Amino acid sequence: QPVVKSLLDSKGIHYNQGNPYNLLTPVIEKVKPGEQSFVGQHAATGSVATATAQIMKYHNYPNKGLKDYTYTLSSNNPYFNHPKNLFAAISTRQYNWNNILPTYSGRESNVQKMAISELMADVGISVDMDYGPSSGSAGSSRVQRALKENFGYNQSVHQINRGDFSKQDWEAQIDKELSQNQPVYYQGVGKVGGHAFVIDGADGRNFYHVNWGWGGVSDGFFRLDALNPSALGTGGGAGGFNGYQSAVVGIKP
Repeated sequence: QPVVKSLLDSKGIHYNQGNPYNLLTPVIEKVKPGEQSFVGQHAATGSVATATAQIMKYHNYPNKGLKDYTYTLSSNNPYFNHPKNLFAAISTRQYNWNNILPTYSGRESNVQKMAISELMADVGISVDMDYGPSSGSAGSSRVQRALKENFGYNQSVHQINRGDFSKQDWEAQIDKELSQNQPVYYQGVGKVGGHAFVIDGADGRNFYHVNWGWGGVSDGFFRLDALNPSALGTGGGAGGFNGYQSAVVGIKP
């Protein structure tokens, strides 16, 4: 296995889901029974969204959105009535990759914050992101689909299922992407949805550079036997976080 440095790091790409990244997510209007009130709360972008958007930042491909998108909020979302239609004017987006900073500290101006915030909203949207205080999306099917549909990434964008591949041929799909310094959108699905993160490097030992969807927890190498989030406690489907493990590889124009 060849060694690969962190592509996201080589681009000072450090994203989040609540910081100025969720400054454009849809606002919550209802409360979940068995939880606190989240109305008026800026929903999150979603790991899946942030995993893709980071790779979207790594390539800053569409300077303008490629195609308008549209999805109806999930009937499981306890944050809005339900027949809620979300719409991203992506086809009419202005992706200023110079304002969509690769790393936000939450103290930058609003202009650059508006940049990444819309990307996450466009991405989280393009991936039917569930928008609540926590944002759960589907993952690859959404990313690999939105990646080429709304952002038009090279057709090389596709989805693979770790559950259906052999660890060896599975890491091959990743390193191959890393061989060309091309990060991978990865995600281990379970009950809450597909938890995603970005692979942007390798250490020569079946280990890749991963950008979990959290702040600074297990950020560093990827996992081969435990593809779960170190900081559990997301939605209400905790427990067993490997129902559908898959990866989106080949994210580039």
